[PDB]
Amino acid sequence: SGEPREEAGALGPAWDESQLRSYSFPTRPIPRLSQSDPRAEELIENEEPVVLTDTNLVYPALKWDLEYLQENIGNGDFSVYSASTHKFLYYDEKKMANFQNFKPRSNREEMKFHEFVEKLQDIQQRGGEERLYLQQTLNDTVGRKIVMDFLGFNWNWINKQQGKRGWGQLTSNLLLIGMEGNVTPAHYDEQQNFFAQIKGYKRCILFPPDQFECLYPYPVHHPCDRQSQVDFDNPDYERFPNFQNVVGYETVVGPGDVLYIPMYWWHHIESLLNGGITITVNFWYKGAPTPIEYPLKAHQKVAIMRNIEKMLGEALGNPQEVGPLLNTMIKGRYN
Amino acid sequence: SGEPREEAGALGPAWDESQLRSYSFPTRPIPRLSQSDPRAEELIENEEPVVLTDTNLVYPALKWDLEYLQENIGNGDFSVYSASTHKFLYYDEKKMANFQNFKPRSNREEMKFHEFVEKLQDIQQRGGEERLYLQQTLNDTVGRKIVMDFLGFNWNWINKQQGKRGWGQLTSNLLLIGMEGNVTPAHYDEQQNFFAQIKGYKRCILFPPDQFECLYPYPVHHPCDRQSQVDFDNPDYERFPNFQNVVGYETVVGPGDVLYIPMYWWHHIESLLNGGITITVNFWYKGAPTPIEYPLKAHQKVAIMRNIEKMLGEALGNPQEVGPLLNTMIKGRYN
Ligand SMILES: [Fe+2]
Ligand SMILES: [Fe+2]
Repeated sequence: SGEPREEAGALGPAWDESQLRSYSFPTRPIPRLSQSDPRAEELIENEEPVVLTDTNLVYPALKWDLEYLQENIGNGDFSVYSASTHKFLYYDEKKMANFQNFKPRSNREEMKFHEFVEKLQDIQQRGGEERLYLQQTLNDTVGRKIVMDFLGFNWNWINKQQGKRGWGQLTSNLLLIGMEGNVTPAHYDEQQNFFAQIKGYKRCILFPPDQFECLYPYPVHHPCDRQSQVDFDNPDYERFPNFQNVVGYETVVGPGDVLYIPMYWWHHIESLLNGGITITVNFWYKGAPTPIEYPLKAHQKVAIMRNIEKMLGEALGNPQEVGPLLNTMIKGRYN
Repeated sequence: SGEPREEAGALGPAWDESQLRSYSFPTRPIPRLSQSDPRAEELIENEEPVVLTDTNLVYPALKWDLEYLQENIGNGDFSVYSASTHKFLYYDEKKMANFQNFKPRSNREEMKFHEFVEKLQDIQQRGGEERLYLQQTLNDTVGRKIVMDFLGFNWNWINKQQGKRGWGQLTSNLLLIGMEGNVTPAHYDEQQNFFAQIKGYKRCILFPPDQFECLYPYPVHHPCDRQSQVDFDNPDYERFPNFQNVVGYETVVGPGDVLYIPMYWWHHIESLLNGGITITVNFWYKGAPTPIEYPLKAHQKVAIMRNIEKMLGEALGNPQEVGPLLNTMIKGRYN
């Protein structure tokens, strides 16, 4: 992640090591480049991450904070997630029927922005362990002023990018507001992503698709599909031996930086400790349609594994049988 | 060495007897165990060899081959050794001044990886007797990708091991790439060693320190110090009668296996014939510091003999006098 950058006007270090959580694996830096740099386009075209420092993608939102947002976003309701710890356990509600024993670890809740702002205060007053994360799409369903800021994003840049990479439609666009210390555990998404930081700092640790064997994702039919089964804060090396070979790409993004997270790449995101609240807006695009050229890329093998798991759960008429069948196929035959 | 192991997926025998060279002495198997097995720690603590089959020590390098390496290791220069035969005659350049008559039998040469890859091809095209061996330390002086693979080694395992055995610092870390048929003649090293096989198969024949009398190492001041004077392919029983009593410990290591070669143990290493190129990475640690408890271990007597030879060469002001003086001390007095 490197030596903390110095803020303009001698305001000092943007952050210091004591704000970063400690992990068991090594990491090297993600390149930090200007969007006009030919190396930045090269990295994106080859689907490798890059932090673009001067896109002006969310320029108007740089002034956003809780006051400004509460006072201009509207009286609509927002999805707020809460967790007993720093780690947010998200899950797919639609898959809970496949695992009756799964007990949810995170709760969503609809509330008004000021209610969110107020619940935030208390947790700071008492200092409880509870944490929250607000997540909402940028529609026209929000305040007029927020809509103007939104219209002011650099759509020229991102649209051009979307066009040259061959990506599909902008599938999702989320505003995220979190508390210092918040951590979104490692997982991968099937879409291309531009992560635009707005307020505060977030440490992003990415792992290429070829580390599948070291990250142990949950069964595709499980509510936590696409998330790593390993507890980064207490890795169980007996159940997940290859987590000892994992190597990541790291960076700390701040106001104005845009991080490109290529599709299928794992990412672990954390809001720096004692760094104040964080605000980010993500942009997701469907990747480009498959051209079959060999040798296959790692993410294409991951896609094949996901498909085999899905087909099996349908053919057997019950996802709980997938594992027993796979083991039967392999033992004494391929292992 | 036992019955050749069968590779997963019915790919057949990993190797067959016809690939092993024939020798005049008998050998028994080195234990092949899991690193979680209590017997494996017992063997290492008592300084006996063991092949650990599941450490994941060099997991990321299992994908390495010439293409991958040439294309990612860099444009630096590598030490390549060549030999007219299958046996590589290594020597200590600094001791050549003690034996003016010593004429080197192996040559080193600095070249770029693709140059190494190309010279390799020719020797296969023409089928010459010439052979090569590439040897290089794993620094940061190598390509970025190779550095990531390297960072992905299971440092947690080896460091823990280094800690519990009381060993000193990791003194050396070498990458070795050789040709089928290559043989490194018997010799001992003064450091602890973990030999991690990556590609291809190597037959390793070890001899405990107490076989000193049957292996006849060269005089300590000679360029071939620590190497056996006996030609394993044509033992001279008149000059080395006790080579008829030698008994070894043997094993064939393959991708994923890690062989512990305790300090002072002799080892003879050969790349299976018609087995393709071999790749290995070795790790060397200084042994633990001497605690003097009796009865002395064999390697401690070897250390004493080496010291007497060294002191004598200094006291007499010339290493060539060591032998005449030792004979004078012994004849009609201790023999
Ligand atoms: Fe994500
Ligand atoms: Fe050696």
